[PDB]
Amino acid sequence: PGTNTSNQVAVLYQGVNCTEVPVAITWRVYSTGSNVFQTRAG
Amino acid sequence: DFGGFNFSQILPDPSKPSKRSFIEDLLFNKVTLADAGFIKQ
Ligand SMILES: *[C@@H]1O[C@H](CO)[C@@H](O[C@@H]2O[C@H](CO)[C@@H](O[C@@H]3O[C@H](CO)[C@@H](O)[C@H](O)[C@@H]3O)[C@H](O)[C@H]2NC(C)=O)[C@H](O)[C@H]1NC(C)=O
Ligand SMILES: *[C@@H]1O[C@H](CO)[C@@H](O)[C@H](O)[C@H]1NC(C)=O
Ligand SMILES: *[C@@H]1O[C@H](CO)[C@@H](O)[C@H](O)[C@H]1NC(C)=O
Repeated sequence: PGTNTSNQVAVLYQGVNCTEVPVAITWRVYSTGSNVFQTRAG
Repeated sequence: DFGGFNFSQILPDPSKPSKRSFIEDLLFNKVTLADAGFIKQ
């Protein structure tokens, strides 16, 4: 959202399956999970 | 009761998983695409 609204962000890995990012584990702290959501876009 | 006019072939068909009409299904079948790009399924 707007930067002044909040510094919280979400990351989309386009065309990437939610198993490949855990498999790999560039910042990787987001790879921990607890919010992973597989979409048709990535 | 549209005064005797028929719109069944262009109105949605609830039966199918997709709510496309008969003619819309016809068009989608006729046109063939490539490189789906859907999680490479
Ligand atoms: C409005 O839409 C179309 C034409 O305007 C009609 O479609 C077909 O109409 C007849 C009777 O009206 C029926 O045909 C039968 O359909 C069954 C189911 O597919 C099929 O097994 C039979 O062999 C026969 O073909 C049916 O209602 C309908 N479907 C087909 C394939 O013809 C429709 O009936 C019209 N009805 C209304 C309320 O507007
Ligand atoms: C963000 O834009 C301006 C300046 O940052 C600020 O006045 C405004 O209140 C902020 N908008 C929202 C929805 O927080
Ligand atoms: C790839 O993503 C789809 C969901 O879009 C999933 O069904 C499938 O299991 C995944 N394939 C893997 C993890 O190998």
